Amino acid sequence: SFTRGVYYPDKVFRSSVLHSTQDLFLPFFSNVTWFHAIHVSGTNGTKR
Amino acid sequence: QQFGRDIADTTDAVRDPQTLEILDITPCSFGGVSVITPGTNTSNQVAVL
Ligand SMILES: *[C@@H]1O[C@H](CO)[C@@H](O)[C@H](O)[C@H]1NC(C)=O
Repeated sequence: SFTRGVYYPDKVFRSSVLHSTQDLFLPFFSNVTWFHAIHVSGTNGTKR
Repeated sequence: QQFGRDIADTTDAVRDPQTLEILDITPCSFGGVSVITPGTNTSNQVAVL
């Protein structure tokens, strides 16, 4: 996961300003799972 | 967003909780009081700034 997961941590509006927030965040360039749950593979395919 | 804030983390905009509109908030007029006096030894008339 390259650069995602950033969310507004509060209900306050700000503009033209950089604010530093210490909160639960997804680290940039992190490693997320890649579950498929439907693996259509083979000559005729399947529904794993 | 319920309200707003400024660079110094002080409220600068708020929304009416009943109706959806934006209204900015500023402190009402305040300042220092400066007295212009020529000197008690010279007179007693003064001007306030
Ligand atoms: C709340 O009530 C006022 C008057 O009772 C109304 O004008 C306003 O639209 C209401 N807020 C809503 C519907 O979000």
